[PDB]
Amino acid sequence: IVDTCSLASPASVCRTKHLHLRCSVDFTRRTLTGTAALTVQSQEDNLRSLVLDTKDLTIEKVVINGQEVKYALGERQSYKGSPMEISLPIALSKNQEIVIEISFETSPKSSALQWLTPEQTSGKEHPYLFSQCQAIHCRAILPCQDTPSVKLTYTAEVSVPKELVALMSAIRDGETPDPEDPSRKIYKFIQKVPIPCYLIALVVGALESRQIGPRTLVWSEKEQVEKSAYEFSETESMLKIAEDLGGPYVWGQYDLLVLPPSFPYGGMENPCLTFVTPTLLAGDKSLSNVIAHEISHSWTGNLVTNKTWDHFWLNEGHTVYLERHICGRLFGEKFRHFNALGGWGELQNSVKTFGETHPFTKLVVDLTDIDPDVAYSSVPYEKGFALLFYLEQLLGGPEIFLGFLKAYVEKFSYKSITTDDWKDFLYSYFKDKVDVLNQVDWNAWLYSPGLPPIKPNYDMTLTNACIALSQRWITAKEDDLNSFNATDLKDLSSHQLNEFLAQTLQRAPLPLGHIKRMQEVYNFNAINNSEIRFRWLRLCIQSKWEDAIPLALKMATEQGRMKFTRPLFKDLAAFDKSHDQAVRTYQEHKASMHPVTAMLVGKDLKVD
Ligand SMILES: Nc1nc(-c2ccc(Cc3ccccc3)cc2)cs1
Ligand SMILES: O=C(CCC(=O)N1CCC[C@H]1C(=O)O)[C@@H]1CCCN1
Ligand SMILES: [Yb+3]
Ligand SMILES: [Yb+3]
Ligand SMILES: [Zn+2]
Repeated sequence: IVDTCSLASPASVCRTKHLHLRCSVDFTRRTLTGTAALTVQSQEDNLRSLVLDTKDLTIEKVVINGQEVKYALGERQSYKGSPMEISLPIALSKNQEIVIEISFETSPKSSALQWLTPEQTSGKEHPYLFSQCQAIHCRAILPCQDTPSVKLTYTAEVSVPKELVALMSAIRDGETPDPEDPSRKIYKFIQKVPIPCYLIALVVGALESRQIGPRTLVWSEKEQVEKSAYEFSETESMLKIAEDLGGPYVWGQYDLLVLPPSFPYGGMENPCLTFVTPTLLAGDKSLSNVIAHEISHSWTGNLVTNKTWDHFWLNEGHTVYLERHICGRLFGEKFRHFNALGGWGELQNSVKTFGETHPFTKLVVDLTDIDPDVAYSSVPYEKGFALLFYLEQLLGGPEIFLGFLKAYVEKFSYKSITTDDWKDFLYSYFKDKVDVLNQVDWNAWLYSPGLPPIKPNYDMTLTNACIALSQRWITAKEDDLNSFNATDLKDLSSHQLNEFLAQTLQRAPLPLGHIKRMQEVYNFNAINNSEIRFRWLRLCIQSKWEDAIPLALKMATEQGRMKFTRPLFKDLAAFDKSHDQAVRTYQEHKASMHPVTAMLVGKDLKVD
């Protein structure tokens, strides 16, 4: 097993046990400056040097046992960054530990970070910083073994402008004035559970908090706090169900932080402090599956971890599985099946997009010379979910399968594993059903591109109305348009309306008169739910309605969640009437976008 995304010494050579980070956030220079003290344990006899990951870091010195030591930065290897070799002052025996203190400064163009000016924030008076380390961006903040095969604890002390607040993926451990500068404050943090370094996270801004359950505060700028608190009020209930399914929650606190609109993801499962998009703020709790997902990662991903990024489906497929069980416990089994079948839809769309032979449609991927950000998609989520949901049905149902899941989490808690570790444990647990397991086409499911070789069984109860209405619009001729009316939607939930649009978007384009009639009768232009609006606006642009152009450009640029921004820009580039405006809008906004999203939209548009 090789981590082909890391340049560092592997876990077979040495392992980081602990990080003590001391740093200062400088908004004038857009740099984090500090010292990273790594406690490293040798796994070999006679260890005399090691190699760390870095990306666009300035190294001031390396100190061991109170003296400076020699080190060298290797040449840059594109998105992997530059290997940093450190010469140890004394040779280590196996299991010996030493502390290496590295003084460093980040680049303003750090791939991990977005720096926001006051005008980019809600409140308009203070700047803002946030990090996004997954997959391999920790190395763009601090030198490390930037591989999920290594887990460490951490403590940190962060100096900020005293008007601001810092938070991390860790338990808050107090705040004091910075004794070396009275315009600044030092915020302290402790992470006592070992974690892969991708889970390190930092935010600095004008943040306020509100308590929403016994172990949860929501944090955001003042303007978003009230709405956040209502939107995520199911959090404690979801935590209780997740503890039922996965075992104890070991992390102490489960806080939420609602980021600025440019956050690239729906959520990031940073331990103690999940980060979420403000595009979840629909006003009705309807997008709370994203919370159920991130909660679930407190078991699958954060406790049991993929050993390399080629086995990312372990993290994500299992988390989707748990997510859908949480939402199933809250709203019913028929709803679990509705969401499962929607996810198969998403998988169809991914596979169609990539093409059925594309190597990024395999469940287990080979990321040798591939930037993980470029590979990222819903495939590991939904092909991974599909595998588990197939297996559930093959092995005697959800209760039985959930017994496996809990046992799996107990077995591999605090470790990092591969697909073969998972499959061996599946065969062991289900030793009395090996004959059923040997019916699975494991080679196709794990290692072949395209749609999986078997589709699970799905209850259709809540899906049927969606399909029916979609088919009415698809088969409608001009003389049928008058028959449609706002009453068509009266018995559809918001999740059903979203699925009606998803079904219809799969058949897009529709005739432009159909799309005009849909606005006339349903007033989808008025709906602010981000999922619904995204789909509706894709429908409109693919169906070549020029009126939708400014609406889609607005949604593409006023938020940055990659799931919405990337396909809106690609649709707008594909419509000749909006093509030049899409490229120009991207160019104008690029410097103020998140660095990952900017890179990806530029790739998508063939721009730069
Ligand atoms: N089609 C498939 N893709 C993957 C996969 C996709 C992306 C990654 C890397 C990654 C993981 C998480 C955030 C950004 C990048 C690793 C694996 C796994 S199965
Ligand atoms: O799984 C999650 C969150 C999932 C996420 O943000 N998704 C899923 C596909 C679309 C995107 C989104 O919801 O915007 C993170 C990504 C880094 C690792 N865990
Ligand atoms: Yb020795
Ligand atoms: Yb007709
Ligand atoms: Zn996830």
